[PDB]
Amino acid sequence: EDPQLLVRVRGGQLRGIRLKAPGGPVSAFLGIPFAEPPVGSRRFMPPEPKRPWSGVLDATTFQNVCYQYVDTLYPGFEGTEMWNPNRELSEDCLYLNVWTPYPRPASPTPVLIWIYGGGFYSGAASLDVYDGRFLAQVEGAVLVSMNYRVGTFGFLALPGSREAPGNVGLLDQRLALQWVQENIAAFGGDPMSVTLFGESAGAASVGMHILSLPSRSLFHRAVLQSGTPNGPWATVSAGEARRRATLLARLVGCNDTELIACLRTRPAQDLVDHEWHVLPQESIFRFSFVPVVDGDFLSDTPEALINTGDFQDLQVLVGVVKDEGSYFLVYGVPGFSKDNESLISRAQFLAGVRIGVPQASDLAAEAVVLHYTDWLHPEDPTHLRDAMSAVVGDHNVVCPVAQLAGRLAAQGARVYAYIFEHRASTLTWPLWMGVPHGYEIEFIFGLPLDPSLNYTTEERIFAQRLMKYWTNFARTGDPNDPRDSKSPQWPPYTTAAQQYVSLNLKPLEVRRGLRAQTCAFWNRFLPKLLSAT
Amino acid sequence: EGREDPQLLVRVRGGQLRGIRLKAPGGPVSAFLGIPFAEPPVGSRRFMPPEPKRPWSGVLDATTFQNVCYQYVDTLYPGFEGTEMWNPNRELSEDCLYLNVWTPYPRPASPTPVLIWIYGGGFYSGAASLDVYDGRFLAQVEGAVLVSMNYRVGTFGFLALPGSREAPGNVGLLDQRLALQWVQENIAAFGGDPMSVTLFGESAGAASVGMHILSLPSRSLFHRAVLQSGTPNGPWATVSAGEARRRATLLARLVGCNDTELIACLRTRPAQDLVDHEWHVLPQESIFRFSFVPVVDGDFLSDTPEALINTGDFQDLQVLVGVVKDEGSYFLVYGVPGFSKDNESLISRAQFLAGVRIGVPQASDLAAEAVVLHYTDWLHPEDPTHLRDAMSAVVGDHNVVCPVAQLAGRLAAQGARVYAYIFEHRASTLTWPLWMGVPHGYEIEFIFGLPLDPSLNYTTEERIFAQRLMKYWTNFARTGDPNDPRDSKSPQWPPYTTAAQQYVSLNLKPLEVRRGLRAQTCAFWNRFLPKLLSA
Ligand SMILES: CCN1CCN(C2CCN(C(=O)COc3ccc(-c4ccccc4)cc3)CC2)CC1
Ligand SMILES: CCN1CCN(C2CCN(C(=O)COc3ccc(-c4ccccc4)cc3)CC2)CC1
Repeated sequence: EDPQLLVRVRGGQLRGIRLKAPGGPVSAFLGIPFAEPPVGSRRFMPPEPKRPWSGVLDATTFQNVCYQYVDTLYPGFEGTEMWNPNRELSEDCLYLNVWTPYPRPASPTPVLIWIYGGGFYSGAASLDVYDGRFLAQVEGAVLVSMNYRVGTFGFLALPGSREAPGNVGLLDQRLALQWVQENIAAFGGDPMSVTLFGESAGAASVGMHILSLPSRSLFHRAVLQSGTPNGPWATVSAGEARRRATLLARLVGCNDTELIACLRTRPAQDLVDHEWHVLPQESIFRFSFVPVVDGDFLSDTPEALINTGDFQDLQVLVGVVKDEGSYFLVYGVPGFSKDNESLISRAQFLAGVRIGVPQASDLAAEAVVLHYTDWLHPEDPTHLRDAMSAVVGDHNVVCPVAQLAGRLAAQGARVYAYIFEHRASTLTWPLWMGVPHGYEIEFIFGLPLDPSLNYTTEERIFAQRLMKYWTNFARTGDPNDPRDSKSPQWPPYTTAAQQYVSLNLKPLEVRRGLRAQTCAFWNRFLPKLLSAT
Repeated sequence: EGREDPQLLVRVRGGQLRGIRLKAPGGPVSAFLGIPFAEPPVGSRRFMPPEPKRPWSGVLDATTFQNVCYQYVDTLYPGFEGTEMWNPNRELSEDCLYLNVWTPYPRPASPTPVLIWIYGGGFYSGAASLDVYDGRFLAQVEGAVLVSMNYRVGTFGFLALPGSREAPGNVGLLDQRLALQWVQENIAAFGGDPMSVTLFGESAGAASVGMHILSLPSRSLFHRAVLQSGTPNGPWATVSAGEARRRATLLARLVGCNDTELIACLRTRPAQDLVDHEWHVLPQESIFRFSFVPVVDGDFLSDTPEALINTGDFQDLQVLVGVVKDEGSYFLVYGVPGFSKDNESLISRAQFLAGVRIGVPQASDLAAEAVVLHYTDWLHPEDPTHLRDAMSAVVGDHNVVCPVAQLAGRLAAQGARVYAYIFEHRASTLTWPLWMGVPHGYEIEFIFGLPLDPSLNYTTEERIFAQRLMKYWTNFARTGDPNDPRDSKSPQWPPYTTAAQQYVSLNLKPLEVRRGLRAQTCAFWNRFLPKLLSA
């Protein structure tokens, strides 16, 4: 009976488990409930705080994954399976996990809260790549991660209605944040030093907590990895949210009250089965149910809020991987596949752009094609394929990120920017995809320190650097070592110098302008093109 | 006769000529200057097509340059070499349709290739008698026969009331053609080969050449062509009949004037009256825009140049084309606020936006912003030096480089053999400020070989450079290949193809082959922006 593995939170007692990490043991408390199960009548509803419990609750295993669509494009393929649920699915899923060093921290410790991604339709805190044992052991951090409702269960909304107000998936996150404030001190964590970090839909979520005032009192620093609250995919309007909900209802056999009633009486899979068939266009990087501009959680559009927000005492770390768009091409764009080199014609390229940019008018689409064409080699299938990836990557991530970083820096925020350019030696996706969306994560969480995963010895050294950057940023709001000299230093991103760094096997290198001319095209011109048409 | 130089006496279809023996650095040449090739386009013949010169009696003196065609004269920088060198160096008059001939002294044994120069000047100015068009160097050093003609400019050359009898338009181009016909009939008398005639010209002259390529009756008067910093396609080289009709009618009103009655009244006006008003009819505040230019009349030009270059067959055509490095800089000091030759012309972003509207006068607010955003340096969007050099590039790319790029592209794709160059050497003798780099028209003095004249204070390297280019141009006229067959040691100048898009740098250093002429940027101007003005 290890007293290190025993903790009293406000809801009662927990029994953690001692886990072996390469450099030593860590105390893990997995599967802690922070909310009443959002089941039956609580479907589509805001989460309620967990009722106290008797005795000692067993917090030694990962709990269920929020009911969600499971990918099927490449059954058995490791590259896809690493993102699929690794526990049983259930609407009863609102549990969070906690890692601390072993022994428990003597002094109050910085808290890292991970918010996973998955297009707001998938994901789980129990995936191996989110294993928080390495950060807790090496950097002496307290890591926290929560499940939150995805898909219809988390973001289906009939705006203005009482029984489906929307954004409950975000409120799931917010409640887990409140839990950390109220309870993390018992784990040796410092609630006055909470750093949110997430990836993809997770990064966008972190961003929405930045833009929602009630959330702001629950953290001190933020990290957005390859995702933003602004951009074409992270949010929908109230009108469009109301449209998709009513269509899904129709697709399953269903006054707002009475319509949501019928949906509550439907097996979880019946909703998921029709989840993807409510999208207005054929598209990639588009997600049926996502956060909504409701005037509540989001008082206005993210664009509006980032444009007029005071970010005076905020510190943020943002970045992208080298190939943000490649992953999405094999999931809808004809000509692409993980199994060949996906060399495409110029014709396929024009077609894919209508899919990568479902919003674009004919003129706007052609403007994209003409901008991304290599007029020295306009027919070269390699360039066209690599260009199709860039259109998607830049439209959906890089330039949304560049825009956000610009607005934040300009309006008083402290900003550090990176680009991640190392491809894992263990990667199973083809070489033409390069460094796909999501594959910085395993390095930040320090999995290469696990010798069994067959990572190269250089990657282990690389992973330790990144863990240092992230945790130094968590401790201080500055990823730079307060002990290291020549390197050189990671400088703040500013609207003037626009400096960012490259994260790879080679030392930090400072560059300037994050695809500036291309993002000028996406962020300044094309909007004018659909604001006149 | 009796005591004249027997090499300086020559007969042509219209009578006898007395040429003059001229000194060049390397020896003598024969010059026959001021040869009339048309009846004076005066009185009732104003705005009318040229009638061939009626034969004369006796020996016409052909030893000095004749009158310069009536035209506006630059007054922006009085007493400044940079402007004076382009200004008329003879008397202005409507009686101006004469041409000039240089030949080796003595005239050559076998018939020699003929070069015909067509001067530029925005179709509103120019003269074949300018020092920079001196054909004595090409004749002496390369053994070439060099011809240059005066052609009517401004209203006298291009004012059109399309469909009318008394003002059909393009008469300025018909002057050029008549001179080409004159060469076909008479140049043999000078030892020139009428079967090997190469046209070459700059700016509005290069455009003119392109028009002769695209006009059938002219195609039988030459065999090869060179276009320097100009094209018949593009925004300034032509106008619609409707537009020409409007500009003509407006000018009439501005001086106090049924097409017949209107033209008749214009013919009663002093020549200076017309010049004093021709600039006041431009639809906008603009640079690199000229009031009276070739019109698409459906006659000389059966259709728009863009149309004809896109559909025409050019298999049997060989053409040499190119640009200078800073095509647009010259034009900024002539109407973009913030620019001058006497300061560094560092401008603000606001002035850049304003300049774009003047340099792209036919653009919407959207089109204009697209230009600005395309040409902005987003790492330094406020940097005045980058904004200044961007304004030059916008004007340069829109008016010359991308029209030339389009032209080379279409011609190569449709059978033509195309050679492409960029000229990057700034004359050490240049009096324009350094920020202008290599401006519009300052390759010419090197092509004509002026550096070979020791009294002009060029560097020795420039003298070798000039000789090298004279070889390129004359080799091309001689063979349809600027390369020297004898010399394979030197780097070759490859034809421009759609595939490789090869072209050469022309400077003090040896030939360097590059690929794509503003490929990305010209995709913007030639593919995107047109389809933006389709909305
Ligand atoms: C956290 C990092 N993650 C996020 C994204 N990554 C992949 C997974 C799936 N993606 C899609 O766009 C799904 O598209 C579709 C489209 C259609 C259907 C479908 C639905 C019903 C019937 C048939 C097909 C399913 C998925 C993006 C790329 C994996 C790693
Ligand atoms: C053969 C190579 N050439 C071609 C062009 N080069 C210069 C000369 C003048 N340019 C103009 O656009 C004139 O503009 C204007 C605008 C307005 C007025 C004006 C008219 C009436 C009253 C006041 C001003 C005059 C000229 C272009 C750049 C010189 C060498």
